[PDB]
Amino acid sequence: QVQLVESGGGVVQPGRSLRLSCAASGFTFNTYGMHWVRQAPGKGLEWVAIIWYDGSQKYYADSVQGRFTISRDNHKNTLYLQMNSLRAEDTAVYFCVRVRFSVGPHGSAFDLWGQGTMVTVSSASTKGPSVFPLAPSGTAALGCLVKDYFPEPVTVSWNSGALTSGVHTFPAVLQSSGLYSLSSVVTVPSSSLGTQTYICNVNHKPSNTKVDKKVEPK
Amino acid sequence: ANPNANPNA
Amino acid sequence: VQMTQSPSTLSASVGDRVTLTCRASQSISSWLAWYQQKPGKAPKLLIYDASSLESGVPSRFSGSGSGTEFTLTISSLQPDDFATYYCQQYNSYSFWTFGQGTKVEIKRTVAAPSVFIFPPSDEQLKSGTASVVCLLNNFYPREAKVQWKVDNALQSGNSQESVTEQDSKDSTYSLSSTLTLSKADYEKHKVYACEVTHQGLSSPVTKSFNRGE
Repeated sequence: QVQLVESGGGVVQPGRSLRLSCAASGFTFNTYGMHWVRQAPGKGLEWVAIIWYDGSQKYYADSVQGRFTISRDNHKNTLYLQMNSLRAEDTAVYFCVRVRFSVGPHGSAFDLWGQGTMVTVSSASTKGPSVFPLAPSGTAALGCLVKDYFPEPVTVSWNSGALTSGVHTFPAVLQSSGLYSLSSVVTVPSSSLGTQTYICNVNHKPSNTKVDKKVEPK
Repeated sequence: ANPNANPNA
Repeated sequence: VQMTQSPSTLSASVGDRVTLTCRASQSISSWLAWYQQKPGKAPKLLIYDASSLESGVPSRFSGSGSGTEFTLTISSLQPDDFATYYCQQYNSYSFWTFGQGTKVEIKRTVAAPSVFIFPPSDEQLKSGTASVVCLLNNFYPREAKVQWKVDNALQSGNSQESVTEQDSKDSTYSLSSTLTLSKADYEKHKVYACEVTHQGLSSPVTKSFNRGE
């Protein structure tokens, strides 16, 4: 157990602030420079901030300067990221990252990464999805449209987990309303359409919405 | 190396 | 310093020798690291100082290069090496920047998609909106064109698409394209059509329906 564990993520409204924590364990935390690195949905990695092992030097990306403060409590083995004036382009997974130990004048690569905590900067309000059927017409396709929910995630299963093969539960797409939507589809033998029932089990924990929708052929 | 100088102890 | 990686994607088979390329916009000496990342998890350090193998990393990974040109080689691709690979500089006075990444995916035989179209359900229409969903099931490779036609006229900007990761069993992709209109706009027009082109298909495949039918 040499690990880093971030916490403090969630939904934040634009202009508001948020403090991320990173709990380090299994190594001598106060001898390591530490970083935060972020990754927006569907994109690559972006460096955010560095703090010296003793807190005596700090540097930040231009994109976050004057809004983000990095700090550390070496006696509690925690790293912090204080983010103010959060905007839509701060929406990302945030990783706390340890620099690989080096002797010499130069710093090194990133050798230890936490699991990441998601920060979503949106003014949308929590909302359970509407679940609509995708009715089928030797293979037939059917599915469920899971539309207009916030925030992520939703889980979708078929027939209480007894139907898994042929299931494609697509990643959510962010609509211009600021709400998410996705479809879950499955292919089945068309001979099974009148004889087997097909129910999609949708669960949206952030809003306590749980839907079982029967998908019937037209 | 300023920001890229060794940050460890 | 800006880092650029090529190709953005590449299709390889287990046992292939694969080389990924990374270029710095100005010299970074040998202050360059390679990372592996799979969906939903953190990056894993593979190579630092452009050529040094990180402690736990198997020997089929290696790296070389200095100045502005760098390469990551996997001597023999293995099933758990399919992932996105990032290079990253930490040159003196240069802060820390990453390449945009190279995704390594599983090569398999071409599979033309099966295509299904779905009119908006009665329930959705009752609620004020119309979504038309077009499904492309279990095709390879990823590249596909899905064009929506309404009243036999070509649309753009009113649809979005979503793609699965490579299927664990048969290495295919599946894709959805969703055309969203208001109830009123949808009831104005008559024919809704999904026209799919894919290199496995000798000619485009159109799935269409007539509103009401």
